[PDB]
Amino acid sequence: TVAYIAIGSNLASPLEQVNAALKALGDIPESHILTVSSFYRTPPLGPQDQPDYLNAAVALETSLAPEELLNHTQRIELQQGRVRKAERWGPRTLDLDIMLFGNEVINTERLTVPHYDMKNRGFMLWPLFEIAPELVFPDGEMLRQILHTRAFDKLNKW
Ligand SMILES: Nc1ncnc2c1ncn2[C@@H]1O[C@H](COP(=O)(O)OP(=O)(O)OP(=O)(O)O)[C@@H](O)[C@H]1O
Ligand SMILES: C[C@@]1(CCc2ccccc2)Nc2nc(N)[nH]c(=O)c2N=C1CO
Ligand SMILES: [Mg+2]
Ligand SMILES: [Mg+2]
Repeated sequence: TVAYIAIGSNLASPLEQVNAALKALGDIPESHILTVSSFYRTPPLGPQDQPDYLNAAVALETSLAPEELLNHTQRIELQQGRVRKAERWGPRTLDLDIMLFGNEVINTERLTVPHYDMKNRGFMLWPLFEIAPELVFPDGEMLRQILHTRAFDKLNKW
């Protein structure tokens, strides 16, 4: 299956965090990276009192089930010092989100796919568009159309 993963980091040298994450992602069993987007430097969306983010997107081919892939992405986050609390949108060393998993629609307590807010986030959609410009969501909406329609500002590079 082809899964699209979003990467975010705004603490403890984001470039080192993301290069380390790419290596660890390549190490997941039964999986291999297909493509990596450019690295973008984005102002925080949501709480503004935190450093700018390094955001990227990766296409991964995997034969793991969606929740098994999650187990590995959460292990990598933890390995790189991610400590979550119920208070959610603060700074973090590493954030690995599953944006899409094949054409699956998943709605469980652990996993909501497509990512519940990705159509509202330019820092997820632009990097994704760079690696999969003709992508179509499970609901039939085209990625290119969402970007053209919403007029999201373009992103700067890291
Ligand atoms: N598509 C998904 N990718 C990653 N985690 C997900 C996904 N859907 C649901 N989750 C759940 O989200 C929680 C982790 O969210 P996290 O702390 O990293 O939030 P965040 O990424 O900082 O904020 P947001 O989810 O709004 O983008 C975990 O309980 C995980 O099970
Ligand atoms: C912290 C938040 C909050 C996202 C959010 C936006 C609006 C309402 C709720 C949450 N902001 C982010 N900003 C950038 N540039 N990049 C991020 O990766 C990013 N991620 C977020 C949480 O996942
Ligand atoms: Mg996350
Ligand atoms: Mg996130």
